Amino acid sequence: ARSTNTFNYATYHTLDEIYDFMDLLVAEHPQLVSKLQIGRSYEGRPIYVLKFSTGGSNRPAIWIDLGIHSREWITQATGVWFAKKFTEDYGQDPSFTAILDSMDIFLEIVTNPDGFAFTHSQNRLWRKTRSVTSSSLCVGVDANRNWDAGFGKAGASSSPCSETYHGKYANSEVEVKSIVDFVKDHGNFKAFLSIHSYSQLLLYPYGYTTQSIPDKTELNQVAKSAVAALKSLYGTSYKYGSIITTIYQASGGSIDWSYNQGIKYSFTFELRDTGRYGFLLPASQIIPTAQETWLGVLTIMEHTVNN
Ligand SMILES: [Zn+2]
Repeated sequence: ARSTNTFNYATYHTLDEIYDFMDLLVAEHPQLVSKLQIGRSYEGRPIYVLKFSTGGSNRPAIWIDLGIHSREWITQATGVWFAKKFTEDYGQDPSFTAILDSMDIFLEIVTNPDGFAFTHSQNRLWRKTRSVTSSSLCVGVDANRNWDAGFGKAGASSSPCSETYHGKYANSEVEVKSIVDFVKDHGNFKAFLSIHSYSQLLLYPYGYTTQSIPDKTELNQVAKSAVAALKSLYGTSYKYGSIITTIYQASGGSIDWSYNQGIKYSFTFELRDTGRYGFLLPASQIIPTAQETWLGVLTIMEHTVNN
């Protein structure tokens, strides 16, 4: 509450708490972090990304987004813990220090703020945005099916009332377009990771097409290494592979889009658990989850700096 050191990372928080946390962090490490506003949600809430950088101009960057599906609380929670961790580990962990001395990291903790607020206010299991319209009383779009990557193809629904509704057109949701314009405008992203829950999977493209990506052998080996690291702390077992062979066909996904933009290291994580608690993972699992996920992400970042 008064400092990032007194914030309670072992519990779930509301939107205002997370937004205040951002300002506290910026206030404590002004030389390392900054808060940028890249848009406003459908209901007018600011959409914030924290930029972590030791300098330079347009250094190659890493994008990390959490919370695009609002009910996946473990992700925003992990997001806050990563933010703090970056500031703690810089100058202490040689590997992480190396990364930040040459690359910037952009972290979007609450990608879909309107749905997150709704999960606190009215329906804890809501996952879509809260955009509305005309030919329906149904609200919202599955923001992870609204990207311009196989948009509208099989693996998304065209019914507005569906939980997997893709939206009227690619990028119709301001929460997605805001990320699209910012990444396009920056043009120097090297890695793009989107964090979700649950299932314990580490996936790479594609989900909209059976076509294999050209960098399959490399991403697969990176995935295997990342999974090996993450398991190292608590024994948590992940499976990895391309989206479509691992799960099923899914269209309009963020990582299919990022990869098609030339961002080679595009991965999606589906965090704990495997169904015992599902979306309502206990607060007592937050820190362990965060800690082990960090080892998996740090592994991908290292490969990134080096390649
Ligand atoms: Zn999700």
